[PDB]
Amino acid sequence: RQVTIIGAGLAGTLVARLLARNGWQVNLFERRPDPRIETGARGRSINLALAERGAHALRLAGLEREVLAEAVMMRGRMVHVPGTPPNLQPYGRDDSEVIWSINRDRLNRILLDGAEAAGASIHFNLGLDSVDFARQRLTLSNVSGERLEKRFHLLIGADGCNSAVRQAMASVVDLGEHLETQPHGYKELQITPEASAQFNLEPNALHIWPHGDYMCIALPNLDRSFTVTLFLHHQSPAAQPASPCFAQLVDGHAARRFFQRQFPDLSPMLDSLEQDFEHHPTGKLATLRLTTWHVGGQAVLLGDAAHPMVPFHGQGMNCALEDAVALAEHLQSAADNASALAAFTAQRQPDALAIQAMALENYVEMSSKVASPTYLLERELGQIMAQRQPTRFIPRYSMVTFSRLPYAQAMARGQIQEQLLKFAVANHSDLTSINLDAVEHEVTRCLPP
Ligand SMILES: Cc1cc2nc3c(=O)[nH]c(=O)nc-3n(C[C@H](O)[C@H](O)[C@H](O)COP(=O)(O)OP(=O)(O)OC[C@H]3O[C@@H](n4cnc5c(N)ncnc54)[C@H](O)[C@@H]3O)c2cc1C
Ligand SMILES: COc1ccc(S(=O)(=O)Nc2nc(-c3cccc([N+](=O)[O-])c3)cs2)cc1OC
Ligand SMILES: Nc1ccccc1C(=O)C[C@H](N)C(=O)O
Repeated sequence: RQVTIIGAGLAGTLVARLLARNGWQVNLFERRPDPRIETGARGRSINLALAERGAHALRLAGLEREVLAEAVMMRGRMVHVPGTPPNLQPYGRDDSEVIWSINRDRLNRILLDGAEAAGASIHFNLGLDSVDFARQRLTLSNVSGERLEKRFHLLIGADGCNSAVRQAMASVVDLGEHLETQPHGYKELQITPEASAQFNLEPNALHIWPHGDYMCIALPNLDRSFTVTLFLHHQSPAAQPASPCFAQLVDGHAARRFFQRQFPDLSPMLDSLEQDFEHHPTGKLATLRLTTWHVGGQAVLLGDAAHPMVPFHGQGMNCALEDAVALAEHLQSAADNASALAAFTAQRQPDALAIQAMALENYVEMSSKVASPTYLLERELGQIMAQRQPTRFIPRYSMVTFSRLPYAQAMARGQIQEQLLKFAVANHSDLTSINLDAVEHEVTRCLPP
């Protein structure tokens, strides 16, 4: 039937295309101006990691080829630690599995074009303000001030981590929200193609410079430049009041000092550091959990609107595209919007909750320069079991990243798997001491195919 979608980011535009193909009258409203008009700007140039999960959703929409055409392939993770040979941990035990680096703005344009080619009407320069649920009315506003009321039948809030739809819903039901804040902010920097080729930075990998309480990440672009993200506390905790934070970094020069002392091997590749640091705003992170994502058959949330998460597993978009697929499936196969929205929430909620936890946990893996003898021993054993039983023992990263297993099933399995490894490894100094066959027997006993 009819649907009104608020937000033409990743979730909203994908879901609009799918509803529009399956014969829905679709209207998508977007606060921002159409980004497809050509200008003299270079842009923000944000990079996102697209995994098998998200790529699959795009495959379902018939958009995979177009998106992949502009993606840079990442074959492994490259971990840079000073006084160390930058070691490339490939993705898998083979190299069929990959992660793609796609420019966020390219992706969005592909998506918009795909939304319209399916029949969706997109309306830019219009932000949701309010929602009258009793009288089924929407109020939008344009920056020039004016207001515009539209009726609606189904409302889809795909309007991002500060969703106004979610906010409107909260006015009329209790969403049981729990906000968990992240002490890290982030800041976007760049490594130019000039700098990139000079340092022989491998373009075809994900780069990370771990630093404990803070770290940098780098995904590459078609032009061989890299987009770089610094995760750092906003403020130093009470305990260690001298530790690095954004507060102490009060201009490019303090920032350059910070980088030259703490990231000596990364700093010389960051030519425009001072500029980037003063102009680009410091971003905030948070995990937000809701018990309910819908109001009867009137309104549902998906993507970041429904479940903001920390970026540490690189799965936010991947999850959002997955949500879009699931929502359209439900809306299509259900007796009514009510059944469809409930059914959607019941399916996707557990998965949102699972990746939200896994992303929070992923921080410390990425962040520690030297892993502990325990984690390293477990990881060694886990690879060995992964070779011997690829139907049963699949490392959690791979379940999440390189597979389509529901996020919750990944979590549940990684729970059993890690338990297995922990007990196998305790009171052992290294693999010498561990009988592999006994461990394989336990893997087989404990983990269903
Ligand atoms: C630093 C950082 C790094 C990340 N890296 C990755 C990664 O590597 N891989 C990955 O999969 N995910 C990553 N993510 C997360 C990912 O970007 C998000 O989960 C994804 O963008 C969510 O998509 P969405 O459609 O639900 O929300 P959005 O993409 O934010 O889209 C909502 C759309 O909302 C429109 N909008 C907002 N408010 C209104 C309004 N009031 N009225 C009308 N329209 C509105 C927005 O302007 C936009 O058009 C990262 C996030 C951050 C912060
Ligand atoms: C909470 O912690 C864990 C949670 C889950 C697992 S697991 O069950 O999924 N098993 C395993 N994953 C790997 C693995 C292998 C190769 C590279 C990577 N990698 O992310 O770079 C991981 C090795 S063992 C292990 C854990 O270890 C502490
Ligand atoms: N894009 C990101 C942004 C911030 C933090 C991590 C990422 C990742 O790429 C996740 C990757 N799969 C990882 O295991 O570290």
